[PDB]
Amino acid sequence: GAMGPKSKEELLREKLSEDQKTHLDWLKEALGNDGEFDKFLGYDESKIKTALDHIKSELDKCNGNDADQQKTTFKQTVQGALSGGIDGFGSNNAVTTCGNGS
Repeated sequence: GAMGPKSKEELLREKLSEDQKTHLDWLKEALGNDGEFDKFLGYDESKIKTALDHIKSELDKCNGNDADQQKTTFKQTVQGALSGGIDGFGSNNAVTTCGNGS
């Protein structure tokens, strides 16, 4: 966790939707490290909001018995999705196999 005053996560928080605020915390939990989540906060808002909204979409695609688990596993997927950038982040690398399970 970060120490001090409100950080980028808090300053971007205001401009984001209540949805996106929730997924910020979710993403942070995923990444674990503040330094990694900071990297996400330093992206274009036009990319950040879409990234968060996409995460929301996949997470919304998982509501059932093992949803809790897949929501947790998705954290690991997103980490390795934003690892090379937020530019190519979408249904081409980050997806929930919850409603698309094969």
